[PDB]
Amino acid sequence: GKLRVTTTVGLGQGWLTDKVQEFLQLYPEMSIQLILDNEELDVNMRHADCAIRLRQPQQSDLIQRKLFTVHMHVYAAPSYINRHGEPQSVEDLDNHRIISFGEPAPNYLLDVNWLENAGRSSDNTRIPHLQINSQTSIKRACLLGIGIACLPDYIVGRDPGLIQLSLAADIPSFDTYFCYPDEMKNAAKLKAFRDFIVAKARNWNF
Amino acid sequence: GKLRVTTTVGLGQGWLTDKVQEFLQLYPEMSIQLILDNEELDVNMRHADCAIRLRQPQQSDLIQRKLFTVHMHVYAAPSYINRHGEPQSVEDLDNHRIISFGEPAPNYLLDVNWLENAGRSSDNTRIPHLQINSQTSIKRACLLGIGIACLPDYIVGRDPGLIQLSLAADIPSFDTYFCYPDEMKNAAKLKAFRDFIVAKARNWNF
Repeated sequence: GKLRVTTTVGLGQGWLTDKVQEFLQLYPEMSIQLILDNEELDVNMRHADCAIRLRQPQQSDLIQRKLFTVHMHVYAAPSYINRHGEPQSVEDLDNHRIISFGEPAPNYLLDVNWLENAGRSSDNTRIPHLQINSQTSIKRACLLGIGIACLPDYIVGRDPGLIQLSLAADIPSFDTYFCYPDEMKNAAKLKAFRDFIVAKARNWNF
Repeated sequence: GKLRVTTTVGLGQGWLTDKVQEFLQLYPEMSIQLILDNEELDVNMRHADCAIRLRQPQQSDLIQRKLFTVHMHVYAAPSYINRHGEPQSVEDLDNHRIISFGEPAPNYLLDVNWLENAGRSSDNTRIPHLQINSQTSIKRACLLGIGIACLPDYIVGRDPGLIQLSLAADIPSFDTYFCYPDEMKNAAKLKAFRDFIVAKARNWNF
């Protein structure tokens, strides 16, 4: 039968789709609905059967497990570096083209505009060359050599084709969580998907 | 300066990001914000400066130009066909794994669940093996050989790596439109982007 899984658009497009292929090869009598939303769909309102969240769920009636820690890094394409050079510091970004998410951003999507704010006051941010409210499109724009991007590891992947820039600055990491309502704890379809996702998350050494 | 452009998530990710790279190479003193939303953001409320719509705008105060006609086709990966065979008809889909968008779908996103409904009554739809409310993730799932997908040409592209399936059924085509408020008609930044997008749309023979 059908399991409904909700997560953010970025995590759904960048990581979860490929994991669902691996899952459906193991459980061919299951079907999955991925509901990708940057608004946190209420799992208890039965919009989904489970969720992957980019922050710790605060609802006391959700069973939760930590999955993996996400790191944010700064990237550029070879085709950008070959034309514009490599920035050595956060201050060198003032001479570079930056790509960011823009506003509005979801309140739990941390540091998606980090390149605009890094080393600057909130009233004197960097002017981005491109903004796109889609992490996969920011990766695409970065690969096309439009500019420098700040991206999570689950978007970039193990073989990015991107140079990681060492700007002598740390971007905060955050934890991902699998969560589901107590009503679903005994459903075989949810146990199968939970235990698969927890196993895949532990093996996700980026 | 900054131009804000809104469109659907699918068109933004599948086509417009690559066109914005070409645009920003021509107009390096401009910046772009892409605002990707499947809800039709109101351009007259100044949420954006212009839009690309998948239906004809009904607002009488919007200047509009038809861009291109979009065709929907059915696709499978070589890795799917090599394992499951090729369906020869719409009825053969009953023995196949289908990938669809799911519900809720936006009211202007026509036929994103066509594979569920094709040759069936509304009360006896096909059970999809996978649903994802993201056209780019449906393409990815199709390329991974999860199942058969119905996709627009602007998602698939000229070199899809996908087999187009001839199911002896026509899926309705729809037109795309560029639109902007009359207030913006004289802005140099909007003229540049409009005339570029209109030229790119005419050259988009899929």
